Amino acid sequence: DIRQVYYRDKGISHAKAGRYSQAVMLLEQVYDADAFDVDVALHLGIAYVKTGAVDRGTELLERSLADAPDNVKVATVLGLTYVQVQKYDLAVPLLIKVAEANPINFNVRFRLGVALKNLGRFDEAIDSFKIALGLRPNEGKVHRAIAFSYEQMGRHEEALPHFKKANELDEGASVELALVPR
Repeated sequence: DIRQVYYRDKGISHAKAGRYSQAVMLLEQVYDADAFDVDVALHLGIAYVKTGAVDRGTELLERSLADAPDNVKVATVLGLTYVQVQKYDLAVPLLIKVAEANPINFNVRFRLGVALKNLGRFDEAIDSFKIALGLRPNEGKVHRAIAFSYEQMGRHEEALPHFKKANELDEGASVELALVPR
């Protein structure tokens, strides 16, 4: 058992550090679809995704979510991976739940917004981006993405201040802060 237990621990340790090739090498040796180990599948799944074995990765992740429906971390990376591969309709349901479940995860909220915007759900997108900007008011990329969503609905007045903020955030440092106490 001991060489197998070493490989599990070392493989997980590798997945956690970004040593994905090695994480695959070790954890393939110990993975078993027949007797589920959710730690092994999550980390091997991530590892497969990051080495370009995306279909095999997502499979492990889908199987892991099915088996532990409550695992926020599995849901998260599955959701985000589908956004990455432009499977937006799959991402959206996953990310909707994660965001409600982890309401300070800004990245999730932003990506949800991006997926919703790609699908042309301009209104829902705008809703998610506002929550996002409540979390991080000075993220230029949300201001830009929400301005584009508004613009597509013809809501130009609403877009404009966001277009301007995004541009000013690019240039850097906002001059008016010079007169705002901390």
